[PDB]
Amino acid sequence: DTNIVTLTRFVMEQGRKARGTGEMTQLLNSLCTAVKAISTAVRKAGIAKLDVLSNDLVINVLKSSFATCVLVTEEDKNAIIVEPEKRGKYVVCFDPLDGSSNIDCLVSIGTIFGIYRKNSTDEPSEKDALQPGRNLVAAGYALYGSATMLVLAMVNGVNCFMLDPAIGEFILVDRNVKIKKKGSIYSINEGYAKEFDPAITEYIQRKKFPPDNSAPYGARYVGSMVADVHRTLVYGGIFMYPANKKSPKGKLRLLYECNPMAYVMEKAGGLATTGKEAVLDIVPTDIHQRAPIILGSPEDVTELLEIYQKHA
Amino acid sequence: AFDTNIVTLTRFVMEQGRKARGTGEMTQLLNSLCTAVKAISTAVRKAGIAKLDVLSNDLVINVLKSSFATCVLVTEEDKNAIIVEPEKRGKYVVCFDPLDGSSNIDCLVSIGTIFGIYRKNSTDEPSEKDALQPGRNLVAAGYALYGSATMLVLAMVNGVNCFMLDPAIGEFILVDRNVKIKKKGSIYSINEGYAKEFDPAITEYIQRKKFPPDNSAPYGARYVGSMVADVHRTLVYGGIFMYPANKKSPKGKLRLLYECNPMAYVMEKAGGLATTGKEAVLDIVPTDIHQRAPIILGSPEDVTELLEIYQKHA
Amino acid sequence: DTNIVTLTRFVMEQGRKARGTGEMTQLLNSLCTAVKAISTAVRKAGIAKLDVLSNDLVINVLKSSFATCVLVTEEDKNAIIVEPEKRGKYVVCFDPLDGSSNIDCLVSIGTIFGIYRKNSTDEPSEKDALQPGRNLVAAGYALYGSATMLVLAMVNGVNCFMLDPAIGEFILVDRNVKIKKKGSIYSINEGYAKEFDPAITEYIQRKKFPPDNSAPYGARYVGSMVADVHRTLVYGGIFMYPANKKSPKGKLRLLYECNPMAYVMEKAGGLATTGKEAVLDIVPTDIHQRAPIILGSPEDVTELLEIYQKHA
Amino acid sequence: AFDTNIVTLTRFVMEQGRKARGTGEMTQLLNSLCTAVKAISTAVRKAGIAKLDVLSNDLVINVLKSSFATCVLVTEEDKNAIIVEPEKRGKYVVCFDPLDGSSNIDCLVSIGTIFGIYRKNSTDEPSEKDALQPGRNLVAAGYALYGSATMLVLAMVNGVNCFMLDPAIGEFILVDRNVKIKKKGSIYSINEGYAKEFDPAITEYIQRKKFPPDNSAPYGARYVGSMVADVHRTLVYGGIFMYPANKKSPKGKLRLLYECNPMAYVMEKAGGLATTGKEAVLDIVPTDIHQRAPIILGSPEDVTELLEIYQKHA
Ligand SMILES: O=P(O)(O)OC[C@@H]1O[C@H](COP(=O)(O)O)[C@@H](O)[C@@H]1O
Ligand SMILES: O=P(O)(O)OC[C@@H]1O[C@H](COP(=O)(O)O)[C@@H](O)[C@@H]1O
Ligand SMILES: O=P(O)(O)OC[C@@H]1O[C@H](COP(=O)(O)O)[C@@H](O)[C@@H]1O
Ligand SMILES: O=P(O)(O)OC[C@@H]1O[C@H](COP(=O)(O)O)[C@@H](O)[C@@H]1O
Ligand SMILES: [Mg+2]
Ligand SMILES: [Mg+2]
Ligand SMILES: [Mg+2]
Ligand SMILES: [Mg+2]
Repeated sequence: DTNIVTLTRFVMEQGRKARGTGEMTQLLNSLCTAVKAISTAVRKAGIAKLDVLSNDLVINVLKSSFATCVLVTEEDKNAIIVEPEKRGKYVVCFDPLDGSSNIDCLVSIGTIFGIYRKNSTDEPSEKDALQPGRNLVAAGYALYGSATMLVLAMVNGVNCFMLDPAIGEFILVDRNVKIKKKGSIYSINEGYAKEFDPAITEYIQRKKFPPDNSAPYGARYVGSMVADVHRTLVYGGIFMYPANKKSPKGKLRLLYECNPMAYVMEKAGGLATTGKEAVLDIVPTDIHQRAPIILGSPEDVTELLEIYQKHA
Repeated sequence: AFDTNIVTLTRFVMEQGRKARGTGEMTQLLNSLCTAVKAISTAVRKAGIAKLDVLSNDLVINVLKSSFATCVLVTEEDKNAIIVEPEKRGKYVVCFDPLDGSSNIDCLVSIGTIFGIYRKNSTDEPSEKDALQPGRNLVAAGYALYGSATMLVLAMVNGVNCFMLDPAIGEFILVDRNVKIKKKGSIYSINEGYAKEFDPAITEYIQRKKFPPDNSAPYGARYVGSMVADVHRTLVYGGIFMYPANKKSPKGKLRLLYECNPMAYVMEKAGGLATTGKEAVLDIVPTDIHQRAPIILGSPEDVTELLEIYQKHA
Repeated sequence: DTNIVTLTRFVMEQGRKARGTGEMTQLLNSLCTAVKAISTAVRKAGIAKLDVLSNDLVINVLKSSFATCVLVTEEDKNAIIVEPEKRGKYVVCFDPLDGSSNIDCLVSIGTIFGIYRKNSTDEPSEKDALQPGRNLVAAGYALYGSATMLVLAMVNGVNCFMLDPAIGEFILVDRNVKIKKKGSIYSINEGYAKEFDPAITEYIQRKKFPPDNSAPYGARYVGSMVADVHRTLVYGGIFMYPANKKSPKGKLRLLYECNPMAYVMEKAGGLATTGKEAVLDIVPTDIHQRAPIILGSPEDVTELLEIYQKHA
Repeated sequence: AFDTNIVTLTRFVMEQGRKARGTGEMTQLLNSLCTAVKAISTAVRKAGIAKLDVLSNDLVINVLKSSFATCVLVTEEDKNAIIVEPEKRGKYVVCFDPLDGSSNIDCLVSIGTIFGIYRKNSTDEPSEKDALQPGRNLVAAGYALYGSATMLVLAMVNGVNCFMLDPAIGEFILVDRNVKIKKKGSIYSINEGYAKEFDPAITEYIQRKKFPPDNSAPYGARYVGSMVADVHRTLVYGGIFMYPANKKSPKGKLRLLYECNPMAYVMEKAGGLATTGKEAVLDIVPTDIHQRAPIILGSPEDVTELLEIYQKHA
């Protein structure tokens, strides 16, 4: 296409409307180099650990962007502070490859990222990262499956870009993704059925055997959060990884799995809660803390929230 | 970097047929299918920037006819069997589903091409009767998975070998030789949204997986919603995949000739079982080319565990 | 490679040292999208004019960069003035695909570009483009052959970047290309032998039948300027498209063939002359004017210049 | 977009051999060479980010042996002919230059793989004598050009057909069928740096091209410096390519079996001539596998014009 709207062109025209300095546009450009290199890695991870390579890649592209200052990783015990010479205004919380272990089974996987603005005047620190997802200025994920898709939520909307592997560019294919109000699928690991707390268990039963003599929901569960959430966004439904006695505080980490997705969901008109509060309004105390998460089409998450407080 | 001794699928099937006194035909047929799979991998990968199953159908059909190795072809997109024109005939029957789950591309779930090849057992004019052979008589069967990578998994008389598309040279490269499934698995795959209508055998097996009597950890649940996806997962990691019958689909959903039987043959050659609940899928005699069948496949002990539950429920 | 120096990372670190605004870095990034799309086009221009597509591509990526204001093309009669809303500080003179007609024969071909800074305060105009190549702030070419190579000359040096088609990125492979002083090849279309002016003709004879009983020069001539010049830069030699009675003012255009190459050559320690003056010191009056050009390793161009004024 | 009726090289050679009662061998051999060409195209394209001719040699040799279609192989990188082991033998002789002009990669000039395939004419044990056949006895011959695109040009008994690598599906696609060269050309290709030592026949032809007696426009000069480059140019656009002898290379530079003869056979099947100046290259009897020969090929009238100059100079 002769005037292809690339992710660069898209982000660039939006930063220009803020009368900014281009650090966002630098950032997402670097992150895109990481994403292409990792898609290429996963498309041949078989012909002859991987998440370590993936991680050193994302840190390097992000430091060299001259746009970050604190970086928090799935893979790193502490926050990494960008050297003064390369420091810039943003904080990035990211998981470089959620569920790497799934590549043997060829399950679609992805990089999840969340970006905050450091607001304080003192030295870069983990505190800058300990912010509520409600204050993210941008977020999204790149999914490596049949095709590589980068979905990006900013103040203006949720947009989806596809990698064109010929020209090595992410091209804009869906503008202002809005989720369906009510959907027909429920995504959850039912093999934890005995560990679930009452509200979930009533809702599972309500969807399988619908009290209103309507259609039972379809069950789906890829087993990798990006695959499941992306399907929930494009098709509608509910996705849950609730607390259970094995994972009492949930399992997905708040700063780099839950808050990114929750932000993408809510920006598309979806909702995202823990059962007791909005995921995005949780204030983190540890950069690696977990959350219960339930997200998806609005009426569905709500139906569940009623069962939660018709049980409180 | 740049390997000199590359084992491509063509080189490996060639080293099979040659020692068994091949004719050059299996390889002609298979190299044709590989072009079709490459061509479908790419369009799927650019799907959203560019029906795809109709085009796939036409493609798979044209590359197959041109192999000079086919005579009858069955497709899920074609009512009647296609009999290849005389000039291009050869001895095999290829039953195939060109693009499994094509509904799911929008949500970027891995989908696949499934195929079964029979050898014609008659001195006659090709007709769809030649396709109506049971699973046990398959010469080769396999699938192509369009996922984070493109995997072709061929199962033929000695075993199952996985291949992966090297997108640089455009070749399927041998990555796993002589595969064998785990014996006992830890994953069960079934659409529990249909839970209100399952037969009581299934209903107990699922609850046994969830709430184990003998205080084991429950089995995990996984269900991508694309048969190829869930089968490959079942083959590499083990477990059990169940698409049993429910009254709303009274004799199952999955079609016997080009979906159930290819998977059943790939499973059994890896040491798994594939049954409908009553009999081995591979011994059902096909009566209509688009006939349907319930299928349960997976790790031998898990299949068997569900069978004992079926036996005590009859 | 986990910390790949991409053309973006290279240009970005250099603009940062000027305390600039990033328009250069925007520019070369957009130009790179054009170059990848055209390499992809040429790598299948056969499976089933092209230079028209190539041109609309380069103009579009360049306007959307918010970094240009006058664009001069091989293919356009007049200079194109960037709309106010997308205007920026640079001028780009470019040939989107020198020798397109050579793709039938599979001769390596390329995009040549030259960038000036508009220095005046008045409205953008062709005058801003009518500058001497000596004042280019950057220049180079992308070559589409066996591999796609972008060679870029800036105030700091000549560097060569190769496109890695897996990750869709130009990677830095040669830093500070310096040309050889004296080389062993002479590149010229000898089928014009009767049309050549005396100095050339003495020099051709001196290289074939060397008076010092030394080795005769090897002749080479691909027939596409980028192929020939790139070889001259990497291997050393002399390349000439002199004036001849068919082409009395030369044939290559000054603003988008000769001045870019001349600038790349001189920045690598090469020289580039018309026989009477340095190509880069010529002051253009028409944006589509031609020049005689003779460029290559220094001692060789000089040897020829002595024959020119041992004939003046 | 996404074509359903893709004519790949495998499909086209298959439609040749089948009507002529093939054995499945030419196609086995050729599909092997295509993998080698794909693998060499990519490494060349990433050459500067990554000897390449040694690896190419090994690659071409392993893919060829595995075709079950070869018995003797001659390479410019190997002194003696390689005789394929018994298990993998078949009827053909492939003489090949794995990476012509590999010196030139640094300067990013298009280079190529050249190959000739003979059919063994003896009931004997394979030996390099089987390779010492003259050009006229070639069954198929061609080249692969690694340029702005990857072009494979196969010449076989009926004509020459160009194919182009579609980097998406990784297949060589038929783009020009039944090629024929122009009869009179306008380009002569020769390294005039060697001008001090050419034989007087050449010296007049070049001056006739430059300074035409009959007041035509002079011929243009073009010389890439890679034989494949200049040959393909000569085939598609016409003209004459001359690598004659000079005393400093007294019997020419280009080796007869795997460079001169493949080009000579591709030229003649397109209606061009290839001579040394005295005789047609295709009738010289090879005596050493690495023997050399002068070659002049190109458009029939231009070749002939230089020959009349050779006849009146003897
Ligand atoms: O191992 P990661 O990188 O944390 O990702 C795995 C995650 O963990 C979930 C699977 O957990 P269960 O098997 O407990 O459902 C996936 O859906 C998520 O991607
Ligand atoms: O209809 P298709 O193209 O066969 O794809 C969907 C199929 O239907 C199954 C899932 O259906 P449910 O939603 O009934 O589980 C998949 O395993 C199969 O691929
Ligand atoms: O047609 P373009 O795009 O101007 O490019 C052709 C140029 O013209 C030269 C060829 O001219 P001659 O055949 O006169 O040497 C090439 O070297 C140059 O690339
Ligand atoms: O030595 P190679 O690998 O055969 O490559 C260079 C060869 O040598 C010829 C050019 O040599 P000159 O410099 O003598 O013209 C080319 O046509 C041939 O490819
Ligand atoms: Mg994770
Ligand atoms: Mg199907
Ligand atoms: Mg030009
Ligand atoms: Mg050679």
